Amino acid sequence: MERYENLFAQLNDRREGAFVPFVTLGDPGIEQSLKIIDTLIDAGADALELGVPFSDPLADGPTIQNANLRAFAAGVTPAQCFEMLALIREKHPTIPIGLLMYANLVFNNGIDAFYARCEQVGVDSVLVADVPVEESAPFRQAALRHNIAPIFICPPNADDDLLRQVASYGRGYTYLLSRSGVTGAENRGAPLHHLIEKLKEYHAAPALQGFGISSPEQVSAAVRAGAAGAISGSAIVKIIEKNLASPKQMLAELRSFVSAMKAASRA
Amino acid sequence: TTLLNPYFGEFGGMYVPQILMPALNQLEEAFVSAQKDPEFQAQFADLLKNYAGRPTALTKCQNITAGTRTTLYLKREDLLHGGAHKTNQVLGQALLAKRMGKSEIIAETGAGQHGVASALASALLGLKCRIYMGAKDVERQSPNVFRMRLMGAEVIPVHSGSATLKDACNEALRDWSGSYETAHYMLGTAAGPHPYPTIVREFQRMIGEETKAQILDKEGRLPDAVIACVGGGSNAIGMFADFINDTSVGLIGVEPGGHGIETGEHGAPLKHGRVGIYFGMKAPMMQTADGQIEESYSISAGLDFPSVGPQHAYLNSIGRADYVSITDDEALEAFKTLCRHEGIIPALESSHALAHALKMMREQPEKEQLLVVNLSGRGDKDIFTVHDILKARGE
Ligand SMILES: O=P(O)(O)OCCNS(=O)(=O)c1ccc(OC(F)(F)F)cc1
Ligand SMILES: *Cc1c(COP(=O)(O)O)cnc(C)c1O
Ligand SMILES: [Cl-]
Ligand SMILES: [Cl-]
Ligand SMILES: [Cl-]
Ligand SMILES: [Cl-]
Ligand SMILES: [Cl-]
Ligand SMILES: [Cl-]
Ligand SMILES: [Cl-]
Ligand SMILES: [Cl-]
Ligand SMILES: [Cs+]
Ligand SMILES: [Cs+]
Ligand SMILES: [Cs+]
Ligand SMILES: [Cs+]
Ligand SMILES: [Cs+]
Ligand SMILES: [Cs+]
Repeated sequence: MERYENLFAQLNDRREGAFVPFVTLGDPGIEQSLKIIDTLIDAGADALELGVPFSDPLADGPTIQNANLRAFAAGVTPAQCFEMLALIREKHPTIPIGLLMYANLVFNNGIDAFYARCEQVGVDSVLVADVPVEESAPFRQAALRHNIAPIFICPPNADDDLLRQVASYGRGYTYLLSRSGVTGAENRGAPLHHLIEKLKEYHAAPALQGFGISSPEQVSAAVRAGAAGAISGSAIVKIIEKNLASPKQMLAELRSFVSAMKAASRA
Repeated sequence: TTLLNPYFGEFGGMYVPQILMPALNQLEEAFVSAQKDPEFQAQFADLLKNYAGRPTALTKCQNITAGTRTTLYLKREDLLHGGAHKTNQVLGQALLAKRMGKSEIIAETGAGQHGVASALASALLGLKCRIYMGAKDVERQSPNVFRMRLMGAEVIPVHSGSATLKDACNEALRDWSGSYETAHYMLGTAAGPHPYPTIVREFQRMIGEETKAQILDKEGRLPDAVIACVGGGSNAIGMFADFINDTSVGLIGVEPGGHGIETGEHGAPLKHGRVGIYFGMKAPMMQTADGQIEESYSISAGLDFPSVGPQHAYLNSIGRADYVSITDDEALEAFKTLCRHEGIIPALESSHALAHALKMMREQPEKEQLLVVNLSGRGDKDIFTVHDILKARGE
């Protein structure tokens, strides 16, 4: 499929940025996670980034460390996540769905087979957080064989060689890292228009800015700097954490937040 | 692009977030440069000799082998400053941090020996040291935590995941992912992303180099085999390295068998785990069927790293080195045996290596064999553990 290509073309026609929330699949349980994800979509999410709970999420700050832990407390497994993904796709035909994986979960039962399962359930991209471009070959090859976009990370300090590598190898979108460190709403990061311009020159996949995005102004700023949109994770997951005791209020606050963030992306 | 091969066959690599690749490249370049720098080598040798106390003794253990055709020597890393071999490589890495212009150190620790070793090196060399330690390990390793604090280190409990060593490993990398411009990550074993398996081997290889010179002096030949316990692989690769090209010398690594391999409660990933990708490397590891990282169980807390260095997995694959396991009960008997018959209290880690050597002797007592066991540390730290076991079984 061409779900990201279609999305960005449609957004471009509206001079509009993409807003893309992250959540952990199965946080705080399968049923509530499914309702969370439908809420994010109804409230205006343009695409999703979805985490499979992993024992060792070493690119994630405490907020998302805790999301993984809550899903584990609910007994969530990768197999159940793939069941979730199939159902999400059966409800929602065009929204791009990207996974946030760690390498062991992809390599575990064979890299090719992992990407084949992604294709079967209707996933559009995979970002493997602990696989740098230097190690990417078997992952990106398997992704492309299975019509999955391999998502590459562009650090805010990327030199020309790295930009050319990310531009050539990536598809779907290019992940423009706001800053060094790990995920978290506490630390606000990026001064990225230089990278944005070079990625465009090299015909990279459109850039989405991520890490530390927690406010509408940051979404607006990302689009103004020339990015195609913005990803927000910790800010969304914090609403889950804060509202565990009231699933109704959780959904209401998620809706409000996503609505505001998406509004910031509009022309 | 790297200066050195990041792989040992299929094993190893640099499986870190993209943000950390410049830190690994910087470290590799600094290492390659330092290895060619006689001033660096002189400074390292000076610390090893005058601060840590190298060379360490090679002791012939006659009582233990009486009436057999085994001759057994122990390489006495138990006598190194700090009481374990870990001191060698933390001094080298502290010097690399300084070479790069860094004044801060990050370290992970499980049982606490690496934290203590990192803290002592940092105190000596004027580096500000912070140590991550799973909260469950903090609670159970009060002596080591206090030692680290006495030495001026900051000890930070890690509450995420399983609250143990692997979780501390993660936290160290999370910190470094933001702080690498001013901080060096002082990894504690011959594992993790390149260039750490290479650096740690090279900064531990004096164990085997000394052993070779000492055995030639005393015996006029090479050993039939050198035997070392394998947690993450640093002491074993430090013993093995200088003998790799000596094809007649057996290289035997001993993983913890815990309550028994068949129970699943062990720490022997190289022979009984499954290759995965974690902690920056492709290597055998303890993991669930669906790919979650598991814990290594041993009576010896120091053998709980849930994977193994990639060079060991490679040496096994080509049949250069052989890997075996020793259970908690076998390790305990070896510990008691060495105390009673040689007056040396061995670390329970090291007791796994000794136990395998004792098995080699006892199984075939008329086989002529010249063995060296790497006595990786002293066992003062283990006396409460041992006391508690002997009392519970009614000895
Ligand atoms: O809003 P924040 O600060 O929580 O950031 C959320 C990001 N979630 S994600 O899936 O895009 C994401 C993207 C990349 C990550 O690591 C990597 F860069 F090393 F690959 C980790 C998570
Ligand atoms: C740390 C430790 C070990 C295990 O770590 P390796 O990296 O495998 O050497 C073994 N023995 C002692 C005494 C230790 O302190
Ligand atoms: Cl697409
Ligand atoms: Cl849709
Ligand atoms: Cl899978
Ligand atoms: Cl090379
Ligand atoms: Cl390779
Ligand atoms: Cl002589
Ligand atoms: Cl031999
Ligand atoms: Cl006592
Ligand atoms: Cs595999
Ligand atoms: Cs591209
Ligand atoms: Cs706007
Ligand atoms: Cs000495
Ligand atoms: Cs003898
Ligand atoms: Cs091991």
